[PDB]
Amino acid sequence: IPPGLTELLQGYTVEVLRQQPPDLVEFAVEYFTRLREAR
Amino acid sequence: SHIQIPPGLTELLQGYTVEVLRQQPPDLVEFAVEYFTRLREAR
Amino acid sequence: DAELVRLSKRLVENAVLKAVQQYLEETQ
Repeated sequence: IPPGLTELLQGYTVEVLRQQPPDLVEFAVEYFTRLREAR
Repeated sequence: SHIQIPPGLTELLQGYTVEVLRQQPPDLVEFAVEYFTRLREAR
Repeated sequence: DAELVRLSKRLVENAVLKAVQQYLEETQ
């Protein structure tokens, strides 16, 4: 089991709960893109 | 105090999670962008 | 590969379960 997996999956889901996006797949691209660029 | 998540979410992540385990990518966050991009692009 | 699909199912189930718990305990 890769380190950082559970945290990752949870973070996404929490943002889906906060923002209620219409397209989950496309919101995923954006959420994970923001995560990679956030450093 | 009850909420819920849309349908598709858990299966969406299951699919991502499955491929992570199979391929064992070095960078999980960028693998996600790639994995999910394909989904978006597949139509 | 069958055990891989079952494992991923749990991890997700766990992550979502905690994501719900977090959002409820974050709003109130």
